[PDB]
Amino acid sequence: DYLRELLKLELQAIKQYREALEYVKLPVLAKILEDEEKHIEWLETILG
Amino acid sequence: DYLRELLKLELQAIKQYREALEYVKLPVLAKILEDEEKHIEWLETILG
Ligand SMILES: [Mn+2]
Ligand SMILES: [Mn+2]
Ligand SMILES: [Mn+2]
Repeated sequence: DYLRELLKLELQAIKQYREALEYVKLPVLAKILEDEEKHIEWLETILG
Repeated sequence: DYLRELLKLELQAIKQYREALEYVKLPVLAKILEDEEKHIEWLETILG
């Protein structure tokens, strides 16, 4: 369950960073989004 | 305000990931934690 909570937080965050990126095109937001996409891939892998 | 909000989501993730690491000790969690700490630094730069 702690694992599903983490995936929920990453999906939660990916949605907000996308909205931020839409509002202002600061490249560092895209860079963070690439990291978060990796985090989601890793948590999905831990969940099998 | 929207940036402060992303910063808070990173603080929340750092707390949860640290707790998860404390319990299952998977290396990949430590990698994610390193990234989130970087995200915090980047956002703090943008902010005050
Ligand atoms: Mn929003
Ligand atoms: Mn993350
Ligand atoms: Mn992050």
